[PDB]
Amino acid sequence: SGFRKMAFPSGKVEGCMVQVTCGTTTLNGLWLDDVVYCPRHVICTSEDMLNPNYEDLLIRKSNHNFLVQAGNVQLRVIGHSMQNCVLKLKVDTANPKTPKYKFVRIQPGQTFSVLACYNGSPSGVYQCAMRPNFTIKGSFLNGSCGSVGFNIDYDCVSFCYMHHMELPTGVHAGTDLEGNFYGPFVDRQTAQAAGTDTTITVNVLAWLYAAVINGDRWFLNRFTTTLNDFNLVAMKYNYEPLTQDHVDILGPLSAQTGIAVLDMCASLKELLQNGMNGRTILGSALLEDEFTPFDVVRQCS
Amino acid sequence: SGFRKMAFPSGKVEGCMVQVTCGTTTLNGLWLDDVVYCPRHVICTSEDMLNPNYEDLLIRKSNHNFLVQAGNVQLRVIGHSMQNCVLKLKVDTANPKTPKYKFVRIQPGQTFSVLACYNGSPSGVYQCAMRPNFTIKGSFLNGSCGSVGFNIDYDCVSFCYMHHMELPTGVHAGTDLEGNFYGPFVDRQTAQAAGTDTTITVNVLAWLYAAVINGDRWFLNRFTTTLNDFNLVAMKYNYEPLTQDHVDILGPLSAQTGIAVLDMCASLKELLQNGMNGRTILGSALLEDEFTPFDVVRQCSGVTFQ
Ligand SMILES: Oc1cncc(Cl)c1
Ligand SMILES: Oc1cncc(Cl)c1
Ligand code: NA
Repeated sequence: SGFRKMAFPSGKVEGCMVQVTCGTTTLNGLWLDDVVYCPRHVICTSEDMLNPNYEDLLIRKSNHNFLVQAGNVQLRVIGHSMQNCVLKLKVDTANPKTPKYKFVRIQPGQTFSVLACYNGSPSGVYQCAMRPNFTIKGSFLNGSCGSVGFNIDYDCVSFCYMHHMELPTGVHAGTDLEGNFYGPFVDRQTAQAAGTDTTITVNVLAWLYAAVINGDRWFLNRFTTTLNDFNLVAMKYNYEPLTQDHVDILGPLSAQTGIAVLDMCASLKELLQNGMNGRTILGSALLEDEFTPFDVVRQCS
Repeated sequence: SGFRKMAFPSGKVEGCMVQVTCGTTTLNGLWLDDVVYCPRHVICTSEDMLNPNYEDLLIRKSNHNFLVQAGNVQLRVIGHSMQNCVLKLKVDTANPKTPKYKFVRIQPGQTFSVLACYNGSPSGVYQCAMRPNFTIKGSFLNGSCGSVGFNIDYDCVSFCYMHHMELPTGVHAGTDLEGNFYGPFVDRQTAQAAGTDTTITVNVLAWLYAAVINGDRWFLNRFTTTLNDFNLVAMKYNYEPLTQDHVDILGPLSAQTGIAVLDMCASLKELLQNGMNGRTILGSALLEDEFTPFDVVRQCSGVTFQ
């Protein structure tokens, strides 16, 4: 029993965290095989963050301008190239702790674990979701750029995020491990602001199914709803539209509890209208949207 | 910026988790040097669990009755002994991934990370607090017994918890690594219940300081109070008493934000009396009490442990 925002064990990722230094800038890199991946703004000075010309800054660098430190061993760089917004530093030594891994670009509403790091040394691990506005609500201080997000499935680590910057509202933006930003953001110190955030509707429904599974039914009701009527109500609370894809993804949790998806949608509608009335659901006094249908099946019965 | 329930990196502990089987019962063990630590109830059947005599049950078991699996390698048991409620299995091979470590016993209100495991295979990590009633609100399914709680300081893993059992309210109970239970619990299938819990006052205040550090300032007011006056409020709302020791501990946050502790207790006092009035604090409608003062400082400073 119980229900916790659970992260994946971080050990396979700890083994790949290194420190990358260019000039006065130091941040984190991801050492897989003989390549070290880090944000390309490691090569920007103070003067460059407004309108950096990355091709022009990088052509002026040679391999020995990059200091890569793994533990207290120094790694020697033997090549460097840029892919979108990530720098790829070829090093002379393959990481002996390299896990089985792949790179995956995730969709809004997907969750992952974050290993927050500073100076190539891991600080802590926590669970996050990619918000509908393509930001994440993380916990990052100066020096954490290059921290990475991941899932683990059967000892294979799927890397899906690397941290690049904090937006003015205190939320965080980054790229996949191919250097493509999530959302409309750029590695530039320009005025950019996240779109209005919305609640991940399909995750809330899954978290409600999770509450039924741990034995709580107080919020159910005898009503049902059409898909479109539910979406007309839910968008008035800044909830994401719920699609037929979302309905199918919830099929298994529906069957395990015996509550049709559109019936649980009716329950959510009433919860949005009533509030919780001093009760809690899985220990929370708000509707929780950072567990996915997959996460719920993982942690529950 | 940002504030998240944050666990320590679990790598040093992942390398110590092994599966331990004795009969049908199979659970998780902690492998350090040449000893495997696990709950002593691994030797009991469901019949035995109702009124076990552990030394009698243990005098009958022999080394070969303990199947220890470190991943895919079998470890061979060459000895067995019992310290309080944990069983110590001497094994033939020292663990090459043994980190620097200590066994420590924590206090109610202190936090720790839990590496949840199943068949000696780690599956998740999360952050927990020892509640004043000596339970933890974890997330465990069957097969989790033997999972361990820890803190990391510098290079050293401080082991503080190992999971033994779930209570009927859905919360969890365990021992330290020397086998002493947290709270008035016994390792037998009997009628056991968590006592009434209370809220960890010093932790709520720490979390209010984290909110101020992160720009949530709406609950601050012009008022102040005294330790005596506040503690009367705390007892009324089922909060732990606030001691002068607690105030001293909150010092580095009171200075760093400019809000004195009794100044912040004035805010907490109003929050307990008047409610939240529709607003949130750090994205929560509840007053969070599972961040210690050290947790707040360390997350809002940047301390790393390689
Ligand atoms: O470089 C930074 C990355 N993340 C957060 C901050 Cl406040 C700074
Ligand atoms: O054997 C168990 C231990 N802890 C929790 C559960 Cl639900 C079962
Ligand atoms: Na005040």
